Amino acid sequence: MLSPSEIPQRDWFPSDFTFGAATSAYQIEGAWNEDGKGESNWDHFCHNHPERILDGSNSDIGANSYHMYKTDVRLLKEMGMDAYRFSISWPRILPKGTKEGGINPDGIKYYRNLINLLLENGIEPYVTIFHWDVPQALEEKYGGFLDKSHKSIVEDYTYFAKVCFDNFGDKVKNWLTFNEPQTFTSFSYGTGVFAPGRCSPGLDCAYPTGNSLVEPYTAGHNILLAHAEAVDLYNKHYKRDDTRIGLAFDVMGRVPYGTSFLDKQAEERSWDINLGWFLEPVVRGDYPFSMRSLARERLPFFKDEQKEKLAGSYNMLGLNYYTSRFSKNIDISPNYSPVLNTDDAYASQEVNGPDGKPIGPPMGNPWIYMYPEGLKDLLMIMKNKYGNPPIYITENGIGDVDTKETPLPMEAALNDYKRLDYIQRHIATLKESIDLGSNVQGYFAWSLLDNFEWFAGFTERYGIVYVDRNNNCTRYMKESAKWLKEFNTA
Amino acid sequence: MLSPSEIPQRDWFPSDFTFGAATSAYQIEGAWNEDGKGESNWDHFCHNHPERILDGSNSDIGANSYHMYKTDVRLLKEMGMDAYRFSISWPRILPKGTKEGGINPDGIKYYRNLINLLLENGIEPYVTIFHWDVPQALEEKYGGFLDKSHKSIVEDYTYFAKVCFDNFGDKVKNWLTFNEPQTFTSFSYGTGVFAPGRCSPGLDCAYPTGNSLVEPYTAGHNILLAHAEAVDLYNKHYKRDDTRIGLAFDVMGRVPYGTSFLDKQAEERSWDINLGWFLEPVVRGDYPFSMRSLARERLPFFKDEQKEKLAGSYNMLGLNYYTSRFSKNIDISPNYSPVLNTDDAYASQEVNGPDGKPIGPPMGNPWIYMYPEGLKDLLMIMKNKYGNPPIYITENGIGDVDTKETPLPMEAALNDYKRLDYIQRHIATLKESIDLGSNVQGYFAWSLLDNFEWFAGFTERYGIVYVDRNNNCTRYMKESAKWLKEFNTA
Ligand SMILES: O=[N+]([O-])c1ccc(S[C@@H]2O[C@H](CO)[C@@H](O)[C@H](O)[C@H]2O)cc1
Ligand SMILES: O=[N+]([O-])c1ccc(S[C@@H]2O[C@H](CO)[C@@H](O)[C@H](O)[C@H]2O)cc1
Repeated sequence: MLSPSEIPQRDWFPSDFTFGAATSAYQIEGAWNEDGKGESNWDHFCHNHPERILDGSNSDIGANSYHMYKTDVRLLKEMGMDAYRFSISWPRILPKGTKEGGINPDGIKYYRNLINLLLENGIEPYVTIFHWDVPQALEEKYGGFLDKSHKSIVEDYTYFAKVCFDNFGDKVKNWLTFNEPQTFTSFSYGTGVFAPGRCSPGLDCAYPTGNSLVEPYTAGHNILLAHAEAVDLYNKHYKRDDTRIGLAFDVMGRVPYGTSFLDKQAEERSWDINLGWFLEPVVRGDYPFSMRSLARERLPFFKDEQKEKLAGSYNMLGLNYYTSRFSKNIDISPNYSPVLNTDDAYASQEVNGPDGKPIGPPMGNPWIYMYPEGLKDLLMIMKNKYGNPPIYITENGIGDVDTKETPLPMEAALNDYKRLDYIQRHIATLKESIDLGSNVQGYFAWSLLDNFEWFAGFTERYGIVYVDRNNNCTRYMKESAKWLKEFNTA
Repeated sequence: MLSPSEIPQRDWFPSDFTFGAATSAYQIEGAWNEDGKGESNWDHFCHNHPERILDGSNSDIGANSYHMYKTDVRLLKEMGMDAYRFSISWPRILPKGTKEGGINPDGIKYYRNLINLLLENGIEPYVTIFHWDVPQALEEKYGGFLDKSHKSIVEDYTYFAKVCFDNFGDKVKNWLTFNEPQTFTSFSYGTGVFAPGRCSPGLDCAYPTGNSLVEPYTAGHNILLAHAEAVDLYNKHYKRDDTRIGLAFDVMGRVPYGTSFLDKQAEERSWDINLGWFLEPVVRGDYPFSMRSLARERLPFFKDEQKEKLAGSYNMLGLNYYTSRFSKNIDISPNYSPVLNTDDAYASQEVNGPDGKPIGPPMGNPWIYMYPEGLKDLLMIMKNKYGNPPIYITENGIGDVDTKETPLPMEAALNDYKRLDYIQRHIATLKESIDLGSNVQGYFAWSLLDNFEWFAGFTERYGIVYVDRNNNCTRYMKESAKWLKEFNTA
């Protein structure tokens, strides 16, 4: 428990610093088939394979923010947030996913109203163009980001970005092309736990007929090409002195398992395959050496024209930080054979150190362990190794477990002191990091709202605002939310 | 030019610290076919391909130390040296290279007399068992260290090692199984510049029917297996509290070419492929990750019983230091394709930095540039990453160029102030390194005598003592030698 002289204060951090909360379309919008919205990959996945989501639920309603957005802004204003990060639904804007299919007027209106309302209350909008919701039409036509032609998906995504620039560019000054490329590719086509549900034969997912060692890279390579085409388009027709564009990386901190230098090497291969995978190409135009040396031919190459577009394609970078892991070395030998794309790093990511203890206290769900130190390590790598570009912690928080056999009574849910302590500790390390020369610019608490947690369904509540599903999704502030309120209000 | 107060004094190092000079059998011995000595790979190479040595010479006489050894010890005593490092001629001991062939009595006698004489003058002998001189009989029988079975050469070397332990074990308290494995394998089977003269088709060497991307590793792997087997035998039937055994690595310091982090990575792959190649295996029982990930299947795997034998097989380690290089990154791509085994490091070793200036001033020959800092960097890596074992700089010095076109007059030859300066500087860094916690134990000036410089023939003089080839190889102390004399006597 933090002492008083230790609780973050707003006068720490300059006036520029922005504080806000974040959400993602499919996770909170609901109205999956209303006002012309086209079906998405997740609509498709949840409806055809509820056994694949922990509690057999879907997000046909989610937090119902499509109809309750006005309330969301109200809560944001009341908390005194500076910004709000949300994503746009590709299929709600382009039902068929293509330029051919046409632009859905109702989709444009919804985001238009939200953006205007946000700005009216002094809340700066940070827009995530793509947050895993792929138009099923594009998925059936060519597998989406699996597009073997590496063209279709790029042209389509680009247009989708264009439409967004065309209708929201005048009000939006902060764009994020993609969210968590690594999580998306590794989970959708590696362990098949996400959206499509594909994985290598022998593995356990809905469609075990893919190749966990190849598809994640194929998809990731297309995303990168798409990113480039998009930023090139943004900089040539929409960029303004006061507007910025980038993308957000998912990343866990990596600490050497033991004292051996072999683990130090394992740690580096880990940062490389998790963060470097997508970060290095947007900064220098190619993948990390370790990956090219290990994944070999399974990692596509970029033409020279592509290398140019990629390198330096951002004005800011988003970082989604939740935990860390101990990286333990795995030697190269004729025995060991990678199974998942992530095993190409020749290192196991342990939760418990050699002393049998967890890297940090368990926050409740099956993977979040508190280790704010890891967020400092990350900010120092961005500063000393990667040009120290503007950083935004676009995601950070924990998920309070709430199941059938172990229901979370509302009163407990609102007294999320564990979440409060977590948020505060990380905010503090940013103040530390800034003084250490980090170029961090803002912090977004992940989940303004309790919502659909992908394959976890509604078994976890990540919001700072509670959402009562038993009474038409009416929201209530938790202590974390209340603390954030006085923090921005003091 | 080095000022006084900066010039190293003997009282700077502990009384424990040892100082000496070094040589190698083929390079000085001579009497290539006397008293039953068997033909070696170099006898064979020089006699059949005089065009492959700069001045078309051989070492049939060399410094004729086989007949003048008594004089060599005298010089050593006069200089007040603590030790003398020399190597034994495998074919002079085992004419046919095998146990079957028998032991040559005269060969035993020569080394026996030398060792006794050395000890009589208080000079401790550091014996290098193998210094590139492979019996031609084995070379012809199965290609020597190219032995595809990874059995014959290991078995024959071990016996050779045994014979040495049997006849000199009682007097010798310091053994070195191999000398510069890297230089030997890379030059003999990589560039084909050494002994056998083998290289890949497409390259230029005596026998371009080999494979520069494989044979060096094959030979290196056998050497390692051989080393392990020799030390195991030593430790079980010969080791004594006061006796030690190890090997000597050739190694150039590596400095990042530029500021990009990519060069830092290139630097590490360089230390790895140069030093790590043989060092890591004797310290932890296996080649470094980088190499296994880059040379792939071209680098043989060690059994488990072999990993155990290899790990820890040494009580001390020898280091041969001459210069350093800037390591410049090379990306993996469909264009670049390694040709030489050393290319597997994906890094060019530049002599001049980004500013067009050499890493250090030139010492005369085609490759020695003065960079004492590199030695410090090397001793720090040994101290911090590899267990900080007792280290001996078994080689260090420069080569005064003396050709037919630009001959070096004896007067200039003796006034080797450039060498003296160079020797003094490195001895100082040793003192700096000790103060930084290095476990260095002694220093050996490379070349007590001017001698045959392999493919360079007699175009370079490395000795601290001059050898007049026009007057029966009579020796004269150069200024460097004289300085070393007063250094040890104060
Ligand atoms: O180990 N894991 O199973 C896992 C690791 C990272 C993430 S990223 C993060 O996961 C949140 C919780 O599932 C979700 O709300 C956001 O959309 C995402 O950015 C998801 C799941
Ligand atoms: O790049 N090169 O040309 C080169 C580098 C290192 C060495 S090692 C050293 O080379 C000396 C002169 O070639 C010789 O006297 C000794 O036997 C060896 O230890 C030989 C040649």
